[PDB]
Amino acid sequence: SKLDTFIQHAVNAVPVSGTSLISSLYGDSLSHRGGEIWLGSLAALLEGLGFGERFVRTALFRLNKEGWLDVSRIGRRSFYSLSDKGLRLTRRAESKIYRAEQPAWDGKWLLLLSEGLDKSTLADVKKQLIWQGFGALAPSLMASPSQKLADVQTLLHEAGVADNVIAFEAQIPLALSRAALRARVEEAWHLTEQNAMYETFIQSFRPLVPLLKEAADELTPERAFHIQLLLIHFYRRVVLKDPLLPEELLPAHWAGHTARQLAINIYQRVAPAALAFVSEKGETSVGELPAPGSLYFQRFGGLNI
Amino acid sequence: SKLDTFIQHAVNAVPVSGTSLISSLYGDSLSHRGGEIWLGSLAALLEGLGFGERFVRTALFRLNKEGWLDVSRIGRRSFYSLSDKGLRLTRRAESKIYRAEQPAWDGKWLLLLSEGLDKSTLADVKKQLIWQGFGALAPSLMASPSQKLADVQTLLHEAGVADNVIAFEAQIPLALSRAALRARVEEAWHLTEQNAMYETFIQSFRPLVPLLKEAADELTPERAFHIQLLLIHFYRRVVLKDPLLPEELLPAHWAGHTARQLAINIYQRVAPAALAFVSEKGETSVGELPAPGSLYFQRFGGLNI
Repeated sequence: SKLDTFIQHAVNAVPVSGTSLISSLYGDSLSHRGGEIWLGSLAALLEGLGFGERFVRTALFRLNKEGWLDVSRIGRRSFYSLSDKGLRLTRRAESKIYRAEQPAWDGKWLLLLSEGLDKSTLADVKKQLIWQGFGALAPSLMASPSQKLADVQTLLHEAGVADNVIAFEAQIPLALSRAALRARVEEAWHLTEQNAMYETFIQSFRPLVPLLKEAADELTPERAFHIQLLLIHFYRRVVLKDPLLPEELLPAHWAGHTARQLAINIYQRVAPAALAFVSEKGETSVGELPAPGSLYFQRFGGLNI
Repeated sequence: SKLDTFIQHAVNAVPVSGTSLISSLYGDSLSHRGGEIWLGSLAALLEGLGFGERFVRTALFRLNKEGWLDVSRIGRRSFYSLSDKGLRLTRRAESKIYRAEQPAWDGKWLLLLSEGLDKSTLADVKKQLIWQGFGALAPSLMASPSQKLADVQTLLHEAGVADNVIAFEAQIPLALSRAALRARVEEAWHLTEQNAMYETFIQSFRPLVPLLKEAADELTPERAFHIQLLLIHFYRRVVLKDPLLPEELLPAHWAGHTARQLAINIYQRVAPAALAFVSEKGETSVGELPAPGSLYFQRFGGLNI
């Protein structure tokens, strides 16, 4: 069938990190269901995509070593759960991925000038801020229209640059001609790269919509779960790299909304059967997984189940 | 008399530019008295300083070629007058030199970013902004705590880059980041160099305070004028390079305040007799120099004449 052909091609299109895929699985399918599952369940969930047990074991071991998953050996079974760090990262990504969306923008920026320390600690703190969503408006000026001082105070202090950084709360009183600024942000945040990523995503998953409509009845729980996992995994790859700047600052043909709409359209079609597969396969030390909590159904502004 | 010795030492310490000296004389002594004088008057006004006719004539010729002075041959006399441009530039310089006080600060900043430009447009617009009072707070980043955007828009579009300039109105919210700011400001405006210039000026002219007290009656109009001209010439040399930053951004060991009061204390003492000397020697195309207008008497917050 064409659904399997789509699934197999999607899984083989790019090298897939086991740690990354299993993170996607936890974030999407398990975080509203207790965050814990048997290694054996994960193997059964990924077997039909061609991932064998040793691949799953190695990914889980690495995710524990990175501090993302805790593990409990109970009886003769190993159970892996989101660690405290994994929980905070998962909740953080949840806001960006499942998304209603932007609060309205107050027009205020935070600008950071990092000088009075020579430029080797500088690059360290530069990227630390970049990973937080800041763009390099200049080789010493970091900027974000979304973050505020509260979100970087802690980072600055035990980077050891707390009062070696000048912070500005700035506003721009011009709205007739942004052309030069908007260009600045586009290259500062590599928005052309980001749009291309959104746009590879759209081309990759657009054929799934007619396929799901054609094979609605042949969509088994396992195939629904594999589609959902691959969809959200590759969507999460693009969206988490998105600085999520206000619309006013984006290029005129931002594919991100189309990518989002497509993700939601596929997600709603496969989620009911996919939940059933996780329910069928998932086990903890006390048996069946919990039902998804209410936050699960609030994803994407509301799931029509 | 030690006054004559002071005058001779001051004028012979360093080469004196004729164009710069004559600009000082016009700006200080003639801009409120019709802006015009006979070449012969200038020669008589500067003779006692050791400057001869060729020095004066050559300087006037250059000031005309630069567009600072117009020249008239009327009868058999040459008259040099502030050009329309020269008058405008003199008034601008006067606001800084005779300023009645450092402006009060609201704490607000203006930040300017460029791009889509060359060498020539970059260094060019950087050129005007620097003399306009802006500092390169960071590479590619110009800043001023005092100016407008409105005060630079005529300048910016006249350069043809208004489409490539990003403007920010900025603020610093908590006084904990201020040490770093004062350090950055020091290098952006080279305040250590500026302060050293002020200290040289103070060291050169502080001895006049006791001398003028001692020889108060022995001060003739010519010597009062030569003192005033040398004082204002060397003071404007330093102060016109001063960005005149708010008090908050300068050290507690800032010599600019000492320099200004010293200039004022000497200026108030010699200005009446120096004015008498200029009236005695000055001749215009319509005869005598006019009396100084009221703006003259508002200098330094008010002249005690």
